[PDB]
Amino acid sequence: GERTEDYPKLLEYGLDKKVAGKLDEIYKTGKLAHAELDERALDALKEFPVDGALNVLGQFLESNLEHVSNKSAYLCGVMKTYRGPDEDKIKKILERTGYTLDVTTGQRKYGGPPPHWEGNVPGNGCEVFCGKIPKDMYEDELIPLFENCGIIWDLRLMMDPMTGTNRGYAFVTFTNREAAVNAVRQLDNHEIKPGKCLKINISVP
Amino acid sequence: GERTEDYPKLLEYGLDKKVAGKLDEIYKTGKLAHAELDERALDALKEFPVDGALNVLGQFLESNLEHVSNKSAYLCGVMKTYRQKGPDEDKIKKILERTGYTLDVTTGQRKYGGPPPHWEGNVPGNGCEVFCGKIPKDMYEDELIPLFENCGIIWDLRLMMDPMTGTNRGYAFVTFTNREAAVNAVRQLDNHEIKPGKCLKINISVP
Repeated sequence: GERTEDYPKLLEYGLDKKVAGKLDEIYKTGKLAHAELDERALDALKEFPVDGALNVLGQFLESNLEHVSNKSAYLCGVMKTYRGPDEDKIKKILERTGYTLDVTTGQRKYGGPPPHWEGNVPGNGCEVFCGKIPKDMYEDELIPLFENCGIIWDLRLMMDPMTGTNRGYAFVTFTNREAAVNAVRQLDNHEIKPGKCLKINISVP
Repeated sequence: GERTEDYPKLLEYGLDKKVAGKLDEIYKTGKLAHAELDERALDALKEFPVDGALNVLGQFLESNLEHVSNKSAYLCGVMKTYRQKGPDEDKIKKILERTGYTLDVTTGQRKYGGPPPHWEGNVPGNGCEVFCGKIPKDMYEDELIPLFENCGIIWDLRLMMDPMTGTNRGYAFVTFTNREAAVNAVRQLDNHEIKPGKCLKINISVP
């Protein structure tokens, strides 16, 4: 295909030809729209060393952007840093619970709130910390694990915007305190992977 | 031992002394309070022959009254049945604790959730419900709930009961929070051998 209508706009703005061509490729993919890239974001991109900019746009184009409700703010997140899971397991999980999945540069959030949730959030009394998570793991394996403890209100897997893997920990909020305590009691020191034991702590002792 | 302060109140109401005696004995056990039974239930009891009234009270005494919110309606249910056992409570306690769901027991039904805690908006409805048949008559929701929990999120579960026997009628309805879960339950659990030689019959409520 030919260049998009916004290609010469990028060039006029003073972007390096190579950087402008890469961003335009992103435009034609549909990952991003030119109408949602502010002059601030373009300036930041312009301030990048050329091969730096190419890598950032390269990482953006070659990343799983499914369930990313804000592609623009995501790219900006990638830029600040430089400055996925089994899709069919995920699909089946989201279908059967109806829960939202939202991915940002530093987090993959499952639910929070669940569909049709009434009243206040459970809070931190119903929340547990889950540390020492194997970096290769995602919520497709974490969610079924914690579902046995009770009803997940949310699950937030913290992500490394650079490495692409998780930061090795997550928070899980259940709909009540007893489920949280249940998770601590039964899943602390759980060998989720050969040689890899999780660390589960109640957020509010 | 001595009789409760509600014993003479029963006698004043015109209850046969023998019937009032047995009812007051039920009061003592804590399974029932005089405040719980309303006049409609007592009148129905008074119309009963003494031999009949005594056995209605006997069946009530022997009933699993755990999680029965409406004792009056339960007593009336036994009476209407006459003119014609339970879950592992440690399992139930754990389930109810981790989910926070209500459990309500009537003479003809054991109901889990419906609605769940903190449910806002539209009920899932019949489109998200499955029929579960050929349930072994000795099975209760302590075993049925963990089975259907793997399929999706249970909005409610209604195990139908035989007021005559106190065992189930061999079928239940399960409503999930969406239809994908319901369809999932049908696909994965139809003909599920829940006990050796006993396979469940799961049908979507709305084909």
